[PDB]
Amino acid sequence: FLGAAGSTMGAASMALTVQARLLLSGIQHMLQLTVWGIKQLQARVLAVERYLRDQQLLGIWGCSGKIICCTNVPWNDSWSNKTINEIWDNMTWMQWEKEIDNYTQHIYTLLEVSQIQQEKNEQELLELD
Amino acid sequence: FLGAAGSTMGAASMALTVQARLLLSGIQHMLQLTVWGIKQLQARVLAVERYLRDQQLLGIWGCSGKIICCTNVPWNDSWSNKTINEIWDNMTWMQWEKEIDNYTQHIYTLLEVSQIQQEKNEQELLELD
Amino acid sequence: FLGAAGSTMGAASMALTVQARLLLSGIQHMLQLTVWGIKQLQARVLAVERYLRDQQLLGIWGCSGKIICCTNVPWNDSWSNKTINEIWDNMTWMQWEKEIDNYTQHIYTLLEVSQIQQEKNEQELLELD
Amino acid sequence: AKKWVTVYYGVPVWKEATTTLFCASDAKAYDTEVHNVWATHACVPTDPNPQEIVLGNVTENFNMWKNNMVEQMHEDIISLWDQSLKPCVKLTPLCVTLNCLINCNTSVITQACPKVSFEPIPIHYCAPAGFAILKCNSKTFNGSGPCTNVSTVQCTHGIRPVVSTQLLLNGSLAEEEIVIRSENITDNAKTIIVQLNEAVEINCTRIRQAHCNISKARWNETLGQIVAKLEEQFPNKTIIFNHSSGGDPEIVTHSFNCGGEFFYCNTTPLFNSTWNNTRTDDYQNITLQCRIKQIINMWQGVGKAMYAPPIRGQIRCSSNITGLLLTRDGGRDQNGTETFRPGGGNMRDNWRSELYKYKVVKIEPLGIAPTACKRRV
Amino acid sequence: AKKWVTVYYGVPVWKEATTTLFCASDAKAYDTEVHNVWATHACVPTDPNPQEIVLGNVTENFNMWKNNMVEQMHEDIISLWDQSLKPCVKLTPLCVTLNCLINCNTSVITQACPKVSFEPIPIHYCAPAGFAILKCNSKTFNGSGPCTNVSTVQCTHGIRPVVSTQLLLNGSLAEEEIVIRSENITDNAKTIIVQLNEAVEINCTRIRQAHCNISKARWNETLGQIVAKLEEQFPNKTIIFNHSSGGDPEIVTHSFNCGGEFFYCNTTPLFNSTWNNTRTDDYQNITLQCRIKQIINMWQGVGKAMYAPPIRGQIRCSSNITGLLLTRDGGRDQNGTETFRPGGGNMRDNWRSELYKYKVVKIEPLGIAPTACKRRV
Amino acid sequence: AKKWVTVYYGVPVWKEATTTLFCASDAKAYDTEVHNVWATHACVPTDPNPQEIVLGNVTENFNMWKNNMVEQMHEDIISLWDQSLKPCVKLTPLCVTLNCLINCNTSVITQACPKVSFEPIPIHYCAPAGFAILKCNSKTFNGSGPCTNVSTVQCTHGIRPVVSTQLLLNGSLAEEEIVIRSENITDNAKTIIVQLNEAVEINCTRIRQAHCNISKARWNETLGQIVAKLEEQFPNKTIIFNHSSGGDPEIVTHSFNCGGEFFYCNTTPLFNSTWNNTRTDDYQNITLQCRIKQIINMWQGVGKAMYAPPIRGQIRCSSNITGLLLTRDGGRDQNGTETFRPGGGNMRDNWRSELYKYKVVKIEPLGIAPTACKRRV
Repeated sequence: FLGAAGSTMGAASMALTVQARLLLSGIQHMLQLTVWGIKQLQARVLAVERYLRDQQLLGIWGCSGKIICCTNVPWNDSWSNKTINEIWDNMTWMQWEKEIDNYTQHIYTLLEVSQIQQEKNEQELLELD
Repeated sequence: FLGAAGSTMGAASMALTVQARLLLSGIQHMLQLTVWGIKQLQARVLAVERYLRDQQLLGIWGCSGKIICCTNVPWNDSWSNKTINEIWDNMTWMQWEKEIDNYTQHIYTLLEVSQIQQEKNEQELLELD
Repeated sequence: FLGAAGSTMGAASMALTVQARLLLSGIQHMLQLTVWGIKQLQARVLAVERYLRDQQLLGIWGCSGKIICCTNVPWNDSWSNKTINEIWDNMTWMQWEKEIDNYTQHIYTLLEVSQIQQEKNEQELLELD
Repeated sequence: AKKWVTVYYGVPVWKEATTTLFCASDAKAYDTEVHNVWATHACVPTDPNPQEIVLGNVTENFNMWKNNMVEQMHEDIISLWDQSLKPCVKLTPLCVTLNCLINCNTSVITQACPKVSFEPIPIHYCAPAGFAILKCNSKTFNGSGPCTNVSTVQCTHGIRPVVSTQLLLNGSLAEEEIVIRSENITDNAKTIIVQLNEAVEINCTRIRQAHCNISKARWNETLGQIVAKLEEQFPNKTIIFNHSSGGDPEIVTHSFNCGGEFFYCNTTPLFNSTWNNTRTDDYQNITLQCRIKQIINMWQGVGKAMYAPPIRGQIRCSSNITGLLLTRDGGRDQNGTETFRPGGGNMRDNWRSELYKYKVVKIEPLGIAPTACKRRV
Repeated sequence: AKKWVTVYYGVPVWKEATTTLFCASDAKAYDTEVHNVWATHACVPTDPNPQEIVLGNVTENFNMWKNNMVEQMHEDIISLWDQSLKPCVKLTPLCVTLNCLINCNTSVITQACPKVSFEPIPIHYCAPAGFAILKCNSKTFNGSGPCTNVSTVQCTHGIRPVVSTQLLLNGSLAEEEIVIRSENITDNAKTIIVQLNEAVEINCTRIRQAHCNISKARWNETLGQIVAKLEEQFPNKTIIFNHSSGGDPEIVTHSFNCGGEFFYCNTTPLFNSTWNNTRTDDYQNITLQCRIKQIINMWQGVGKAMYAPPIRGQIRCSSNITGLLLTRDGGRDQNGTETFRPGGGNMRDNWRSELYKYKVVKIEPLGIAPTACKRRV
Repeated sequence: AKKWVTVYYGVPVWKEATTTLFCASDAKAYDTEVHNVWATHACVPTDPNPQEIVLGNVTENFNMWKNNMVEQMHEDIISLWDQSLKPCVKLTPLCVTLNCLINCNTSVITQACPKVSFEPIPIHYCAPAGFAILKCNSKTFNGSGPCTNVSTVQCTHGIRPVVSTQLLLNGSLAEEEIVIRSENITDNAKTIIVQLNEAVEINCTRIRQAHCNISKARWNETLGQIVAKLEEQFPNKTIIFNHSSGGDPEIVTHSFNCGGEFFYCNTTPLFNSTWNNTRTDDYQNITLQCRIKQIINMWQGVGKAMYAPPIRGQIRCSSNITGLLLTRDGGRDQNGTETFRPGGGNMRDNWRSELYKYKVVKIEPLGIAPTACKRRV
């Protein structure tokens, strides 16, 4: 629901802030039709449930409780060999996801290891303070 | 739930702590009730959705994930011109809100600009460390 | 959602990490079905509301929005006098909770006083800088 | 010291919205009653367990001449009548936009008019999810003044949408005393609502002739209380009653709808007699002559609506009296006299007699405040 | 090293509460049965599909004689009996507060007595949204001893509110063998419950006479098995049975109902046989005389009551016996023997033999424990 | 600068799922129709108000020959037929696992045969909560080629499960022009489908004889348009039709169902005309012989089926023709010719002409991207 497909990455990123500002500013029945009300309420409840569960489980990489995080894993060149502007002004999200679909399993392990290392170092410092 | 209408800000804040501590300290029928059940559940679902949406949207101001927040924006002397103690000991929330109605628009822009200021300063600090 | 009773603390805690990793890696009709559907919906709504309320109420001790937190109150040996290994190798959650039910209330007061002292010290430093 | 800005979340606040509500009136769905049929078709069973809550030492400004909740029940009952009392022909003119002799031709509609019963039943309005209604409890309330006891609810009390003039049908009574309400006195142009704490009975029965009953023995007490209360507002004046000054036949003379019949009863011999600190009427069963009719100026817009003629006979109507509409006569020639004549004519005014206790409210939780906090940075 | 306190969330823990429960029965809405009418007015259709999660090797302490669920059913059945079989004359004592021969008088009322049928119906109990029900599955359960194979449920199985004495009527059978429950043996004060494994048949049929018939070929084996179970506790002494020792006419003899037909059947020719390792009873039909009654003593308090005249004729009842309640006799004069007599009468006991496998709980998630992590400050 | 990995949220993404979709039919539940009975037992009323979102500049690769929805509706229809037309004798074989005389014997089955009415009813297919259905809007769609003007919905339009071969009965029409579809031309192995843009009337009426009539004035134009569209793929050769090449009676000649009667009809006087850019057919009513049957070859497997004798008489059927199935005959012996014979029989083929648009998708929010920022440690 963050945006409409087809629009580039940068456009959606720019427009989401304005959407948030707008949303915060606050500016013939068949008696068997009752089933459809439940069919809609169940979908809404499941959506909320999944959102909460995913937000909670996103904490392994240390990016819990946020929608845009950042990590400490350097970006190689053998993965995309692409620059900022071309990625953020072209290559609709689906195409970019397809492009790097091969390495989408190694990066998870790399990020998890980096998070473990950061936590261990932070606890070692905590031993000091 | 933050406070019962009528009480002063100081009294409401004082009672909130005790209420939270106490709460978290571990101390006929007819066939046509179906419609009212849906009419009731809808309101609760909508309220939960709105609360979560606002909580997530508060990320722009940097207070996201929190309710009691204070910014680093100095309080100008052209808005209220009153002592803190008198305000916090009288003039319950409704009157206080109606007092600052005229100027409250600009404070939002000031808060946004200050948040962007701190964010950018953090990015430049990133370069050295 | 942290596990199922009957299992050792350490085993369940470890299995939680593997479950989260796996989940995040992406690897007869009748007219009287209307009532029980509403019954099912109500329980989920109530559970969501209670979870949100408790998550918000955990803010007194500085552990807002975190399933696992850390504190700085030394563990007095007069409470249980046990080694950290026997705690997590045996004594499933219920037995440990039963063992330490006498001193539970005092712990909350100690944590509240420690949090208030920490906040006051931070405000003193703020006055310093 | 130094002041800083800060934001608090969850602060209660009162505001005004323009939402819409849904009818929910006790229905039966098996009988031939038109009100029950309308409720079962488009309404919901009434709330089984409504809750009323009491606020603290709150103080707001309930209003009566600026509320919008009347504009919903008006347009709901107007729709109900178009489906309940189907006329043989519902004549309503319709003009043509011509600058100026403007074009204005009569308009007619077609519909079948079989005899149908009609017995009003209450309707419980309720606001949708997300808003609330507020009602005070002051026994006087002063009209448009801030009360001190406030409660928040969702569904109002049972209200009969019965229509009438110069006398209210079944309706709630006051608590301790007969009260008088008005919007802006001293203009002899805003109707005065007088609410009674005692019910004055009436029974009118009978084919263009019928007789209504008024027990003077019980009406004199209410009249005396009302006149004594009126004396307080203008003690220096001498209160004199009289009859209507003329106008539409539906306003000058009392009217009612009973058993598919449009009764027009002439109640002149009840408001002409003058009054003073002592009684001057007489010293029982005052006979109110009444004539059945088939002519009405549609209160829901200028037009006509004539139904099938009446049944052979055996018609009874036993009613209570718990309210009244009375206006006052003013002028530069007022020589120590206060003329009191019957009022009514705009059913909106009557509908303001049951909605002045309720106001629609929404909540905005965000708030700002100054404090000596300094976010780390 | 250095331990520190830390708070976790979501830890699994249980407790006990005292919440309410709503009826859940499969009504009919068309028949004249009072139970069906009451369920339709206030009850819910049965669940279409239940679910049961089988937990791991967890343990719990199910105490049976201190459970709180019984009182709910006991005080819910009383209302049902107050809407099905209305008494013609209800006489109860009434006293006045006077310290002492205190003021005490009898107040009598009346009610309509339209003859109506009566047939018990199964009923399900379900907990509200926020609580859970446990259940054990061990084959013995020792009475009030911990089990090992526990699982969670949401609604209890079918229950029959049949009320009787000295012989528990239609009810669920045991798992593999007859089981004996007793709060604390050797005190000759607490009633002893016995549950069988093979349901026995009985046929009672009828102006003021009726006969009951039983199947000896199965009852002999059932009694032999029961005595074999008993002898384990009492190996040295000799088991013996005897007829009731007196009291009210509702405890010295079997009593039950069939559609407005209150039978008080004598049961003396069933507990006279002295018993040992071998049988001494007989060597096809055992006959029990039965006499209807019209003036009874209420079971929900103190006071006599009367009912309408009996029905014409052709009254029959076929029933299944599953359990048996007994009393006991102690004494220092006992010469190596144990006499057992029929019992019952306290409806709490009559319903403590059907909810021994349930318990209500609510989940407490917060928890604390020591670890080796420390905060940064 | 320096690229650093990061994890985003809320990105739009789609995938493909294999969930289970439920039926949706505006059934009646009061008549004797078997389709009505099945809809009433397991289907729910339609959406009171559909909502369609028109997505913007997207491009997704649609494929129809490899869809998965058909594999489910084809298994639902077979279940539907097990409630309407039960067989008097259901003779099917079954073999025994033996490597190689492999055991293979015929099995017999029989039940009651009560004659019942039969008429197809529209059925809607919807997706559960958590999935969506994309539908295309291009006027041609190229068969299995990507299109742009896509929209998102939750349910399909009305679908009639009518069964037939060699001719498509009542069904939806094309947008603006007749189109041809095939998985891979130039292989004389896959059936060619054709969809028209204007239906052609057909009327069949009749003890063992009946006739069918089709308007020639429209059929000649339909063939002209079809051939004109067809020449494009094969410009030089000459297109000629020809009757079936032989096989089972259910495929050599038209076969369909109507009023519990299994009509078989020859179709020779429609494909004997060799076609060129000009006309060579003729120059009212096209008579078509038909004879009912009782021993038919099933389409749900292998084995004969027999039903009860036919109805007394006076059976009529009126239908529209919208689609067509045509096969091809290729080889190296071809000398500037192309013979197109009528075929069909694969119910999947007959049903892919209705679900060639919709595609079931699931939404994936997660995403990883390299950004220019760096974490604060």
